[PDB]
Amino acid sequence: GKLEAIAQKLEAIAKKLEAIAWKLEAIAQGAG
Amino acid sequence: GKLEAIAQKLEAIAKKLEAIAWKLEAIAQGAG
Amino acid sequence: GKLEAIAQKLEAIAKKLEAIAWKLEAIAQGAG
Amino acid sequence: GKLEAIAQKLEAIAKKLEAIAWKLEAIAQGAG
Repeated sequence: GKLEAIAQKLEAIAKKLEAIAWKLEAIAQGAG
Repeated sequence: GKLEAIAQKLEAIAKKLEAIAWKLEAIAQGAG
Repeated sequence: GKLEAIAQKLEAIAKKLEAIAWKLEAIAQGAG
Repeated sequence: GKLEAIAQKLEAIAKKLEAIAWKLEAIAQGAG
């Protein structure tokens, strides 16, 4: 049924979290 | 400060979500 | 800077995960 | 089967994200 569709939404959310992680690391690292 | 540490926790959470996604796909796919 | 904005995106993601949790529970519970 | 258990793990993850959101807001707000 919907389980595979739900899984793909979770993967998309995981990618958003990774992007936010990298955003935070960049805020920490500044101009270097 | 703590931003890089927070980022790593978010990456760990992202990996948990990916694992759950694959778990759900496996429930859907059964014995094949 | 952007930290409060990032926080609100994380809260929005948390709400998406809660919605998915309830969706999965509903798939499990069927017509009752 | 496992769907309700998976849902509870997703809810726990959502709560971790909310905690991180509030942590980031606190970093932004400082001593006030």
